[PDB]
Amino acid sequence: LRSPPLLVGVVSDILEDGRVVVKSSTGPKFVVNTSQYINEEELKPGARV
Amino acid sequence: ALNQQTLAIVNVLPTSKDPMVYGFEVEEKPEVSYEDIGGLDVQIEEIREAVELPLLKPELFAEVGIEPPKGVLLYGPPGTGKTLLAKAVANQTRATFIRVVGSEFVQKYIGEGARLVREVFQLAKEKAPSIIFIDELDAIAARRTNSDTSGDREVQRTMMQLLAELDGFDPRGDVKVIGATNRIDILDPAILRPGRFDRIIEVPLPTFEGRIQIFKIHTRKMKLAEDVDFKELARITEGASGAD
Amino acid sequence: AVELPLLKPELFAEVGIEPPKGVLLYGPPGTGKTLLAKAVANQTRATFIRVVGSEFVQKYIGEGARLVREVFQLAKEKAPSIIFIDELDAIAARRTNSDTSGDREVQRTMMQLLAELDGFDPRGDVKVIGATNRIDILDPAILRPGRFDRIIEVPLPTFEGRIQIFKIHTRKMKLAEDVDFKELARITEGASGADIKAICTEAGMFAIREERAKVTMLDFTKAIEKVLKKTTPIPDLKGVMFV
Amino acid sequence: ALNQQTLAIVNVLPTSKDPMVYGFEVEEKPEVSYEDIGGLDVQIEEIRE
Ligand SMILES: Nc1ncnc2c1ncn2[C@@H]1O[C@H](COP(=O)(O)OP(=O)(O)OP(=O)(O)O)[C@@H](O)[C@H]1O
Ligand SMILES: Nc1ncnc2c1ncn2[C@@H]1O[C@H](COP(=O)(O)OP(=O)(O)O)[C@@H](O)[C@H]1O
Ligand SMILES: [Mg+2]
Ligand SMILES: [Mg+2]
Repeated sequence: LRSPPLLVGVVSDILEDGRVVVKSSTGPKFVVNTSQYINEEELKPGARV
Repeated sequence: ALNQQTLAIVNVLPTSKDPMVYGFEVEEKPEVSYEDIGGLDVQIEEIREAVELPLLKPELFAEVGIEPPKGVLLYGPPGTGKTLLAKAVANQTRATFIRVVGSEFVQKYIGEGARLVREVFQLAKEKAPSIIFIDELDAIAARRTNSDTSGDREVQRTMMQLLAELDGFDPRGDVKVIGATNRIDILDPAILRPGRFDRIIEVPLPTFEGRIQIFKIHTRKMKLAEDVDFKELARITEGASGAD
Repeated sequence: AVELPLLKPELFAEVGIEPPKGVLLYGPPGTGKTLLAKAVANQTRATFIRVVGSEFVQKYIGEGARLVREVFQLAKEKAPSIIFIDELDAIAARRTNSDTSGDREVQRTMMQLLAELDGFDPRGDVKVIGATNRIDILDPAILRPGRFDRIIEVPLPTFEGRIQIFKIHTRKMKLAEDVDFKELARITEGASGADIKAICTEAGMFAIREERAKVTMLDFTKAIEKVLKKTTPIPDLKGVMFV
Repeated sequence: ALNQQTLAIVNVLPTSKDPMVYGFEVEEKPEVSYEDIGGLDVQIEEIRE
């Protein structure tokens, strides 16, 4: 009943400086942290993450 | 319903109770059986075969290896009591009854007409078996030869949506339409054909006996004649309909 | 047109055969275009995407077009995929006009479709099965091959063709040993598969009445007479003056 | 990009508009390529100029 909330959003762009902007389904644009689960190499702007 | 602060599924389902089509289901249950309307006596038996009898005993159909009928398509003179014949079966079977005026569909908002009829059909499957009465097919039956540039495609879209729901890809849902027209010349070759409307029925003008039947029902709501002779009455009303 | 691309790809390789990118079906209704689409769906088991051409175009501007893109981008992930488009009658306007809501906005959702099936953005492996009643209210882009490379005409089933339809429905029913399907298909000349279903159900209504499981020859001919009579009339007239 | 915890500009951003499938999609790759100038050949000559 307690399954944690993980927000879903779609990538606005991929930054050259090794970061990514991603838009939450809340609304507010965020710059996220990369990770080794899903890289910026499986992703493109519009990718649902 | 989601338990907030983790916002995960905790409770199925409060969905959805949508009055837009939910509210056009049952008509407070019909008080009309086929013993409160006559005159179209011969037609009535045909209709009981196509709709009521599967429900009464399915096994008679399973037994002959046949698909049961998809209901009846009525044409005839306006006002003969096609509505009241739909009502008579619905009541008797003790199944779900969805009465839609079918001309109130077709919005001037594009494909909204189609959307709406998609919901009424879906609604039928969820509460299957359900008998649907689709009245008036003179404002939802399209014309393939142009006559209104904005009109033809719009009525067509709505029309082919409901056909799609009827047996296009999707199950019947044990509908059992039950749908009244008065013109068979305004229908498209797509809907005209059976397997969507298995037994195409001619509803004619009431016979000599039929005037008499209808008459006895209505004079029992009145104070009735004191110099009874119904042979006289029948003669005059020849050339008219059940509503008259 | 879809079996060989999945099951025989070495053929494609060896000979050098460009792949097919769709099949267009047209022909009078009730004949079993929908039955063929299901059968393919069941029996090649790969991603069977069923959509409907009246479902495109909703009450907001350009919603119908939005919806087409969603479908193509999902089809591209799911390839091999067959998109089965049911109904092409209301979605296409052979004629063009401007500033009409049934004849300009039905054209802005047509233009997104022409245009993802094949086009600049591929495909996937679709193999898009379109089916319609009439091509005479169907835009020519679809009509032309290139994409929808096999232009499959469908007629009303043949003399022999109709005898087989009868026999499928009878395979599920029963029969008597006086029954002759050929005589019945004759009468029912120029009739689609759907009509035949109604004959066999209606004949079944006579058998029921008389309390029998099997359908006999008499019951069928009785059903051809019954169904037809109630659809168009016979009485009228002799002179007077025409005698 | 503002510091999330309390606000202040911490990153200029090289500045974007939301490219998605717009300018991001560069495709001109095979089958259709420049090895396949099928035509209608004169038409392509006009475009080249
Ligand atoms: N060849 C056939 N043999 C047996 N029954 C058939 C045949 N064709 C159609 N039917 C029956 O009629 C039903 C309805 O027709 P169906 O939806 O298959 O038609 P369609 O040719 O795709 O038509 P449309 O032009 O209306 O799009 C079928 O699901 C089936 O039960
Ligand atoms: N056979 C009939 N018996 C009783 N009332 C009738 C009959 N036919 C029609 N009417 C009456 O006439 C009116 C209009 O006919 P209605 O049944 O609504 O039909 P339809 O849907 O065929 O136009 C109603 O008030 C209805 O009660
Ligand atoms: Mg009425
Ligand atoms: Mg079809």
